Amino acid sequence: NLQTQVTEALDKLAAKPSDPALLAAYQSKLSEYNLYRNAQSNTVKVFKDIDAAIIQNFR
Amino acid sequence: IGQAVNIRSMETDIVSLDDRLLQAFSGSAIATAVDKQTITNRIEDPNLVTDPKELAISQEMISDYNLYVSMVSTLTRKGVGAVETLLRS
Amino acid sequence: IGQAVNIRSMETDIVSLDDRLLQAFSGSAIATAVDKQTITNRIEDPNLVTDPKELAISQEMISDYNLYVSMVSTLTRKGVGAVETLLRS
Amino acid sequence: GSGFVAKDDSLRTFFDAMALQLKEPVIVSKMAARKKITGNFEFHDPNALLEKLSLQLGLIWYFDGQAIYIYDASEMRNAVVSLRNVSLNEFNNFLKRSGLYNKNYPLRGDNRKGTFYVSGPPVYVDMVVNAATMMDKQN
Amino acid sequence: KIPVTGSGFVAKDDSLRTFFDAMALQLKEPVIVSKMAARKKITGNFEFHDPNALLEKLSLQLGLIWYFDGQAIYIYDASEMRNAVVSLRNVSLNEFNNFLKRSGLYNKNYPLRGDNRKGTFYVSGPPVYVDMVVNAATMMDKQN
Amino acid sequence: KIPVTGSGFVAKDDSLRTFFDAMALQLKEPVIVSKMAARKKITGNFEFHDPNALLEKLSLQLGLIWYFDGQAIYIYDASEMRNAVVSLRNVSLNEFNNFLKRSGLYNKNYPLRGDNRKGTFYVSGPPVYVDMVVNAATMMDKQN
Amino acid sequence: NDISLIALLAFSTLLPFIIASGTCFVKFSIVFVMVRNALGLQQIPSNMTLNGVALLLSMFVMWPIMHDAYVYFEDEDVTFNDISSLSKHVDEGLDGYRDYLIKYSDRELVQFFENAKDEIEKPSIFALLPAYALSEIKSAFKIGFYLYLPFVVVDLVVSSVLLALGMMMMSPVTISTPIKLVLFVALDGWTLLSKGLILQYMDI
Amino acid sequence: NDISLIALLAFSTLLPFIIASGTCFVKFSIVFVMVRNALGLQQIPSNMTLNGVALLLSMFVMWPIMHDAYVYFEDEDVTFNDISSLSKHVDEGLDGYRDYLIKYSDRELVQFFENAQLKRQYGEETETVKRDKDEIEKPSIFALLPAYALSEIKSAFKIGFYLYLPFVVVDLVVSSVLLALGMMMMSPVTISTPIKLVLFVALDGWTLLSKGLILQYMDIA
Repeated sequence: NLQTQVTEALDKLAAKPSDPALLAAYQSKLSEYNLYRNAQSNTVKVFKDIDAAIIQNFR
Repeated sequence: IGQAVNIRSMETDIVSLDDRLLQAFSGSAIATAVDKQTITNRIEDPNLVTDPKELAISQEMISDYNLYVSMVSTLTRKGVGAVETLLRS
Repeated sequence: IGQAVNIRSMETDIVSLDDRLLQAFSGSAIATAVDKQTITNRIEDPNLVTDPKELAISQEMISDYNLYVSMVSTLTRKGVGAVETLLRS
Repeated sequence: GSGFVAKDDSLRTFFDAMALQLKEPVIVSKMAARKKITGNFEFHDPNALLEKLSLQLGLIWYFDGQAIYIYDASEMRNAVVSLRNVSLNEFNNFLKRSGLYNKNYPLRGDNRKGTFYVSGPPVYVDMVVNAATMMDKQN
Repeated sequence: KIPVTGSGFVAKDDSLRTFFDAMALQLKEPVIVSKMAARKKITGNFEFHDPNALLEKLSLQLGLIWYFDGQAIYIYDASEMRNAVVSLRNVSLNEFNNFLKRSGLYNKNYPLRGDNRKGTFYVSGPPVYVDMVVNAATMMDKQN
Repeated sequence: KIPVTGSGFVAKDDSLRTFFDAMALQLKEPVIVSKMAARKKITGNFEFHDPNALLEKLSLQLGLIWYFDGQAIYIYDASEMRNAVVSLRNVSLNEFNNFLKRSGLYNKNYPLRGDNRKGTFYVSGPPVYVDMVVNAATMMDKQN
Repeated sequence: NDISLIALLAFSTLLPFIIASGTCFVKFSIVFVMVRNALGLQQIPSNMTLNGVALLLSMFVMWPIMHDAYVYFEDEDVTFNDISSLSKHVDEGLDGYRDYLIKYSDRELVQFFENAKDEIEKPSIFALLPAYALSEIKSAFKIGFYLYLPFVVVDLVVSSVLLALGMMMMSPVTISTPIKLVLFVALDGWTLLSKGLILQYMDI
Repeated sequence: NDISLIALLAFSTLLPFIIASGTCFVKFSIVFVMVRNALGLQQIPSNMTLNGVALLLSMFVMWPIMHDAYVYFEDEDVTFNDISSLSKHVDEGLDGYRDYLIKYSDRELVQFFENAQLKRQYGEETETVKRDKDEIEKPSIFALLPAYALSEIKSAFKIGFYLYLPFVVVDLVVSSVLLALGMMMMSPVTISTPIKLVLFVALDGWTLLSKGLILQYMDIA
């Protein structure tokens, strides 16, 4: 449910792009979603490659 | 964008092992045809490939499509290899 | 930080052969199944992925799972090939 | 009077016949079902006969409220476990309030500290380990 | 054609599945017997005057466990009893135990052992009871 | 049909596994004998009336080591004695000997050799005693 | 799941030795060669086309054992919290093979291998697979003597009617081999020994 | 520590040629080809399966020897602190295999290879070693298994002559009763083959020779 409070903080900075506290919280949001998405991308990849290595070994 | 599922998996009697294999082949060729056309319609719609959430979904459907047909390929290869050694004796 | 260890290994004389291999197989399958969850719920928990203190541990466990199952794969392949070289003649 | 006349029974069929005079089912393990017994037995004091037979044949047993698990002596395992934020006294109060306290195999350790030593049947230790490590993460 | 003057079931080397199907009419629910518990055999003249009292005595003599979940009666043998301990985050035991009573699944022969206001409890029983209790207790903390 | 009315166990070529379980009722705990110490054999007429001195005499005549942890009596052979040197970082030896005295796992036959208030010491004995003392001294330093 | 991917591959690469040693293919492939050596033929028909029909014939009565392990192992309860309960579950799967082996193996020989009743516990799978193969080779030898026996008589009777005349320096293999195979095609022995070979294991 | 894995995989690759030479598979394989040859059968019983049945007995005997290697070498204290103690550890690990070679190999055939290797090593001036070494000194692992494999070929041919005898007593009397008649131009092996098969199935040589070979290494009760 992380994408909900991702998609909930962009609109108040869109309606008011000059509050200093909001862009600090918005950047603090977006970099954490940046750290989450590539973590999920990097973690499914090893589970694919090691699953391909067994059939590469046994072929 | 509005989906549907079917819940009945019917059963017809096999009259032989040959009658069994025709169902196992037709049941697997539909799944490998449909999943590749799913990933093509996912790609050819360009609004699906620009969103961050749907991309790991298409990554999952990729890695399952690769692992499925590779697992049926090596297994049928070792199966017919098991036939060849017995026939050579 | 919570740990636990069991110390005395069960050991006796069985002239039966397959059940020792069954215990070896189940002992490897459970230990590789508990850790795939432990790394996955470490990665989907969004608190552990942000901490640099926890991240140093997170890179370790993906390497410990990586080296372990690859070791069993190469040992078994040489094992089933060794019986192959004697029986194929 | 009741009773059982065993002639070369296989120790699984012997303790299954006592599962009516005892009011609970009995689950005998796989390695413990190789010994054999024969003779005339009379069931009128079963909890006094189960301990006397379990010390002469060599067995361990544990009744947890639903069944009576029976192993043999070579399967007893042991462990040591450290708790960070709960002590031994209220974990023993968890076992006394729940009904899993077994006075034959108690917990060895300092009374309000983190470390203790467990030893018993394999259906006992995997419960005490999993219940002890699931209270630190809740606290 | 069928001469016996009474009302009962005669079993000649049955297999515990054709036997319990004969009691599946006096019990108003169908009975499901597992695979490992269908290798034992029974023979003799029986009489089902009240089956819920006959089934308790035979489940202790043969060595068996059974469970009635409102629609069927599952029957296993005693070597298939599985046990597990599971913890809860934000629902207590006294709130979870009222879900079983209000649903109709509170079994007084295999109760839930644990402290009255905690997260952890110890459950043991038939596999259809265990895979119902673990799932229905896990799917109440994701909601809260 | 049974002979002379004293008390005793007649051993006609037993194999040290069927012999110590006969002593396992006079000792009120079960006895677990290892695999290397189950290959020796004994024959004779024995008599148990105090078994903790009989086990002490036979453990020296046959060549054996044993350990009573409060719930069982483990028995190994002399070729299975292991030893280890472990250094304690944040707790002393007297505050570890009070844990062994209060827990009842302290054994006067195999004590701890080391300086009285330091971090390093030396253990030796049966593998169930060494695997307990090493892990119970390492898991206290991670507490402190 | 990942370790089960090893054992699923490990069955498949080991199949042409388990099928070489643990089924009735050894009996079919052995009797189909001595019927050629009974008829006095060497390379006819082959060693390939006799192994092919012996493979399919052994694949009939063996397929339902192989089929039930699929439908048993497709079920959803392979997730168990216990090590030993999964070890029990895989022990509960192989009982289709164990009940097949005990029917055709000798109890005394498997008791010998067990040293180095059977209703409470089944004997181990490695304790009886040679005892099965060593029982099949013996029974195939015993049935091999029987169908060898009538062709000796046609081999003897024409050698005695040639010795009844003066022609003693005459090779009788060029005459008996015509009379050998008409005894096997007027009996139509091919279509009937494959019948009773199927009926020896699978009932009608 | 890392190269201990290299030593493990390099040991793993050379495994089945050790089963080809070092174990007792060489006793079962030879006598099983000999019982095929003595019956006169050429192709049957299809020796790809006869390797398998001969392998399973040898594994069935070799399993307690090889199992102690795992529990000895999966110890967490393999790594020592000195270079000579670490080389001592693999010797006392290999001693359970090595005294097995000592028990079942020949005395003088083992004794010949040390004298043959020393004069290659230093020269002719090395004085010869006699039988009296046996009480204290152990030979190398590479001077044993040649003389082991030759001694086991000697014992397997020793077994193979004996059950070759009761078939050639049949094969001479059939070749004599055919010459008691005037049936000189007749192939006697096609009459000899049934009564050769009966003398093995009525005697049931498989289910007592198979017990005999396990009795030549292990005992019962």
